[PDB]
Amino acid sequence: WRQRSNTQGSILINLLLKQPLIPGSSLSLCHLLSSSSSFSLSALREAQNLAFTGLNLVARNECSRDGDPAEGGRRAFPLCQLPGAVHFLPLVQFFIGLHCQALQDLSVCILEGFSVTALSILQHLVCHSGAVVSLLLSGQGQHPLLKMLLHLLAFSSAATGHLQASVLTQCLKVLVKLAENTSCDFLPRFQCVFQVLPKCLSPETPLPSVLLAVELLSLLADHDQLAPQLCSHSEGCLLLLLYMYITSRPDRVALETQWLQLEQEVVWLLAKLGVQSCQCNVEVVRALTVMLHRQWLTVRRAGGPPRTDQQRRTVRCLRDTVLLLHGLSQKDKLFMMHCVEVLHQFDQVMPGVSMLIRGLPDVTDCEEAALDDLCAAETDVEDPEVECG
Amino acid sequence: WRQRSNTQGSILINLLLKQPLIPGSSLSLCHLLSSSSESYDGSFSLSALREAQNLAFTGLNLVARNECSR
Amino acid sequence: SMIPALRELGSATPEEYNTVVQKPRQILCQFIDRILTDVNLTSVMLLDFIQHIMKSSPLMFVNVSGSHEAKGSCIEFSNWIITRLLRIAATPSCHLLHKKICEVICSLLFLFKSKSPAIFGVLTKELLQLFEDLVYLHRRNVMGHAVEWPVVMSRFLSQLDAPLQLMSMQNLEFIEVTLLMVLTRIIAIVFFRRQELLLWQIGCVLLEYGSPKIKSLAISFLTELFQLGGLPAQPASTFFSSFLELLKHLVEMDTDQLKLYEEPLSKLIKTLFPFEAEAYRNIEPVYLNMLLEKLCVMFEDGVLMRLKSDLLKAALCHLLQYFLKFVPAGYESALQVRKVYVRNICKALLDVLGIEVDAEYLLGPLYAALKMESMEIIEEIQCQIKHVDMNQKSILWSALKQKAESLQISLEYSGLKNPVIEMLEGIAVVLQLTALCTVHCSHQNMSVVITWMSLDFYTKVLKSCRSLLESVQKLDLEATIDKVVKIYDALIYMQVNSSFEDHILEDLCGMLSLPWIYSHSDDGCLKLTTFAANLLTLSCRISDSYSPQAQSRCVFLLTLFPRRIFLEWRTAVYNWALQSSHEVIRASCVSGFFILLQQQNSCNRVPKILIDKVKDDSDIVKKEFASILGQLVCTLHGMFYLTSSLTEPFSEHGHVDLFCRNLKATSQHECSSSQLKASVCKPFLFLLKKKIPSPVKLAFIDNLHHLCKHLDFREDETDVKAVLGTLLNLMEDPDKDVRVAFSGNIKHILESLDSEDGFIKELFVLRMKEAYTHAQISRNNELKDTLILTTGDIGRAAKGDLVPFALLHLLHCLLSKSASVSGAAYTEIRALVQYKKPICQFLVESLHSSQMTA
Repeated sequence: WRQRSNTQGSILINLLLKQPLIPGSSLSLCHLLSSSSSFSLSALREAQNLAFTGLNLVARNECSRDGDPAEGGRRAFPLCQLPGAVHFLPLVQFFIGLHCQALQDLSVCILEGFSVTALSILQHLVCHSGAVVSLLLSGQGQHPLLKMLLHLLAFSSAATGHLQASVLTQCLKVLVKLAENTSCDFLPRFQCVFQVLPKCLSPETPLPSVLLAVELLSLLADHDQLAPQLCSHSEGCLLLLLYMYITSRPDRVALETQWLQLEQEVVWLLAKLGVQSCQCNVEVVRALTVMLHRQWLTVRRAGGPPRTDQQRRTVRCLRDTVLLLHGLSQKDKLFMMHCVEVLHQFDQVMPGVSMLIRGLPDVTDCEEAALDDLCAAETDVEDPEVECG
Repeated sequence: WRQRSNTQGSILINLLLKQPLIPGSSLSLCHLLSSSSESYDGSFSLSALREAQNLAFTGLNLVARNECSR
Repeated sequence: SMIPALRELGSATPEEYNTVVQKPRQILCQFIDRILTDVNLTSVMLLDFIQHIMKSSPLMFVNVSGSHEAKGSCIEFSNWIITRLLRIAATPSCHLLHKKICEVICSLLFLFKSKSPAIFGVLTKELLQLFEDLVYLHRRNVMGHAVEWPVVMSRFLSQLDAPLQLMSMQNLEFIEVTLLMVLTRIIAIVFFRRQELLLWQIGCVLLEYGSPKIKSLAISFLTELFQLGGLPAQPASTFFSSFLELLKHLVEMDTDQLKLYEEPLSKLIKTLFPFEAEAYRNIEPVYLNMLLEKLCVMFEDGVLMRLKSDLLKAALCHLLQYFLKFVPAGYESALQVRKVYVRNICKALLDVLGIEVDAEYLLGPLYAALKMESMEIIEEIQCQIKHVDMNQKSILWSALKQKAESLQISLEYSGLKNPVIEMLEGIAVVLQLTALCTVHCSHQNMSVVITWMSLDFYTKVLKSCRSLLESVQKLDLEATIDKVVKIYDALIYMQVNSSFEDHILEDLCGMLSLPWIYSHSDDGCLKLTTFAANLLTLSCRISDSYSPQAQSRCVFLLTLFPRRIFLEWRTAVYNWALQSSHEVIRASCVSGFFILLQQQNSCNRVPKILIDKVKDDSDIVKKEFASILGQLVCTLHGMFYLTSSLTEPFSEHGHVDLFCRNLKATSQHECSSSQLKASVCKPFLFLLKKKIPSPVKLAFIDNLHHLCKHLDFREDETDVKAVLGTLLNLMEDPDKDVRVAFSGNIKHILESLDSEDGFIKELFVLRMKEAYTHAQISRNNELKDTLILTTGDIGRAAKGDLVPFALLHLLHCLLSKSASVSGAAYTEIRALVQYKKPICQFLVESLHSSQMTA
């Protein structure tokens, strides 16, 4: 390790100095750092100077040097401390607060655009920067930028308009990344963001934001306390809303591949909840069977192997959804009654995905057994032959 | 010799970075790289300024990444 | 074994299940102690017995109820078994036993995840922690910290027990390799979007350090991880740096090391840079720029020349292509910087072009860059049809022209320079790229036309072809023939674009017929042929050089020959092709006669001679004839004007050569008249095999999709009966995929039918009835599913009465309410968007059947 990964010690110093991380709008993190135009608007330039000092330090700062041995902790890929990166955060707070202030008001759309660019800057900072994550975790006047992300997310959750919509997505990216770098302990602190999430779960909410949200909900669910949060209300899980978004396919604009991505994400979430150590449950099985049905139909029609990447993802999600179904089946019989209303679509899809799985080298003994448990569909009601044709 | 060279390259990035390039001078390097463009204009299109600006951004990231040959 | 103990395992209460397991668990622990306890490749018998017990007594390994106590006890016992397995694995000598141990342990873990998802999660967390500790030990060894070669490294410790031995740093690498194999097996179960970072960390660290072969296995694990869930940004920087380091190292690698890392290295190159669109977004922009920079360095290094593995050179070319085509300029880096790095890569590519083992590797990327320059020229035209020379237009193109003129000049200059097979291969790659650009470069091909090589350069190339016709002592005669074939195919594509010269066309036909000329010299067209006269002597030599597959390529090129020139020589060449002495020769003969026949005369049904050869030529020949038949039907009476697709060689069909072979010709007015002929369909049906042509049958359905649109629909009831028989056979085929393809084409056919003829509709309903009756006779769910898909395709058609008939079939399934069938009707209305009213009538039918029941 002669190279010592000095650039890895760099917190994407290039990623900071690039075109807008959000596509379009020419946010220009440099233009923001240098911009002439929340509170204490005067001395926004002093914050800018703090950020320039931070950029110089990040360029010169290699905490992740010679493999980042000083870096230590349970989290994987512990980002270099990059204490200089932290100085960037006051500036981000400035524009983020500008957007928050617009939200507080019941005109400046471009003002929100800089705010989105700043959300992106915070996104890059949470990534590859340990100090930023530690600070945001340490924080009630705790982690004021964290509260600003929460309040912004909320303002978008309702009456977002087109401007807030993208802000929802980017702030979700940040909230999730800050969580991933964070430890389990931090997750108790983000449970409040767990309070903000339901509005994003709504059917009106776009598909991308809710995909980021499913990933976030899982990362939180890693923590036990967030796990009880996974279904804070017995009558209606946030997972209940997630199943509804999965079935409803409400966002037409989303491409089918994006739906697939949300599908595998929810498969992962159902799995993570699967390892612990409602109206939401029966609905879960209904949604799982319909999703498996759509994917398995897509696979079935095609005799050709899944050469393209998305079909490969499709076969994989077919396998894993098979596993989730097998687990739900083993845990209880309630699935079958819950299965009843879509039971026909289920028993139709399951044999077909089962055989497509059967025709695989990669098969687990586990997944084959998961099918074996189920995959008992006669597929013949057996009526008289006369007058059917 | 690259590591000392890498320090030199980071130094180049920092000089590119400094908040005032000339003391008392409002404009800063990032201000140039991304600019309002308020205002040779006949020689230079605002789009021409924009493409050169992109070349500059790529260059700044490259210089930061680079190690000096020395 | 304690089979009564196994039975008691079932008999024992879930509460006493732990005690029941302890009894046979005792014998199993003793057996492990016999072999597992000692360090040491019977023991294979032990691991197989372990797997057999896992299959036989799933409860024994993990209590079904668990009870929250027996489950923990099983976790401990499995942890002890894993400890023994790791004790076996750590040693390099016993590593082979560990892999089968890998199989047994992984299977039992899958079994626990099935039965005990939570206990399996705990065990997997312990395994991941053990992996993290092994990676930490490797990092301490490599960084230079205390090696700590002996360590307990205890993980998944069990009180009941054994001790977890630590291997010496290298054997610890081996134990880590076994753990990596297990993790690769279990990747899908593990990934939770949180442990994902841990898996990425284990992989990235393993890439940074460890054995080059261990590094390769780690690359494979990282590839599997990248396919599922992408690459997280935090992992991304380190993985990209390791990939750059591996690219730099590729030159300085052992040939055995290169063999070890090639397949995984290529898999990573492909998955990380998928030729498919939208791959660019996945990798970070700066990371992609770094990939471009490392590629520039490799090109400066001449890694193509240094590389001793073709697949690795192939992957480097794949990266070049991904950067050329699938990565948008101005995303990975600024435009001008991309152009500069690409210019450098192209210069290195030409340097490799000078002397080449295989042209195809250099072919693709140069093709994409020429296409990019062609788009640039088109934009030049878009803004203020006068031809601009390609070589003058593009520095790379003029450079290629210089390299080609140099190769030809050297071949002319020296006999030893004349004997440079690689130089000829390079000239050939130049010619093929020239032909592909001439096909696709022109913006009007996409006003000004750019020819990288001028027709006079083509003529100097013709003189070079004559020099190649000069005997090479027969040492490389066959390979020289193959290279001449590639050059001839390039000239043939240029001709299909437009005949280079009529005497050039004659010389081309002569060179094409050269291999068989000695046998064909006593031919009516041949003796007359001027090329034949001078040719006969070399053909005396050429015949030996000619080979069966090369001869088939020659026959294909000859069919390519334009009809205007040497048409009778072409007919004789086809007749010799009718001979089909070589099976691949027979296939190329079919491919070529496909073009030759209609050009010759009497536009009409497929030649009876070709039909007979198709009757029984080969299974592969059957498939090729099926693929041809679709176009042959359109061109039976059509002028069949040659049509050249651009055919960008991203995945060139077959060899990059025979690209002229993969061409399509269409008549302008043939579309005007479908001119359906049943007997013509009858010969295709005679070609079709119920089971023998089954993939050929699928290809035949694929072509039928195109053929159907050109269907007259004026056939007599007998001929329409014949087409319906073809459709019913399409349904009957055993392959379920065959039937699904049949319905897919049936959609286009129903569109094709001039109208949903009431008699035609009745015949379709009758075919469906015969099928459903054969299904009930079969009592086969699979045939039922095939018929259900057929009804679904009919509904997707929703054509005239056929729409009511398909609604009736959906009602048939629904009244059948077959568990598979159910909801397919719901899709049926979806495929739909009076039929429903027939549905109510069928419901009345259901009421009558119920009354029959009671």
